[PDB]
Amino acid sequence: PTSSIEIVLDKTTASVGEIVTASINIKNITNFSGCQLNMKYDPAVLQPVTSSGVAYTKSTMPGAGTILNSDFNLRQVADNDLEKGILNFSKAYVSLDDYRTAAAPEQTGTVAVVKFKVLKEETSSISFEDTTSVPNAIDGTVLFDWNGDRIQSGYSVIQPAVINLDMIKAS
Ligand SMILES: [Cl-]
Ligand SMILES: [Cl-]
Ligand SMILES: [Cl-]
Repeated sequence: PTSSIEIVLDKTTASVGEIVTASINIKNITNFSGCQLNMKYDPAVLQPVTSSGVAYTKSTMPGAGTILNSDFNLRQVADNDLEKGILNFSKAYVSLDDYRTAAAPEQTGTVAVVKFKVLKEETSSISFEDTTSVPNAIDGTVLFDWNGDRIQSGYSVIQPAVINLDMIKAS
């Protein structure tokens, strides 16, 4: 019965050069159809890379998750500031009439994945953040329902995800 979006890492600790996979997971978001998210990371410490290993550019979209994967004319766009460590992206179904008719809303799952290469062994956070670009954000998140309306209330935003609180580093 708790509704949430969370940044979930596959690793708590990661050595230099390792990949840390950040899964953006929703739970119990009624009639979910899409989102706009604004993620922040420290670009001295982590570098976003595709599932093929290639560095994100200013336009690279996060990787696919386990939901938002159906042929409802998905619209995906990203704008990333790699110097500041900001990933702003939107992923949403457009063919909403058809999605509603299928009557099987994607309320729980991984909306997207962002992989990060560890540049430096330092405790660091992957967060969602409010931004002047997204006046409707709730802690950097905008969730949509299958009528195309924002889901304006009733969910937690569980973030930041922290890597390397503990480190394998002799000291
Ligand atoms: Cl679907
Ligand atoms: Cl909102
Ligand atoms: Cl929202």
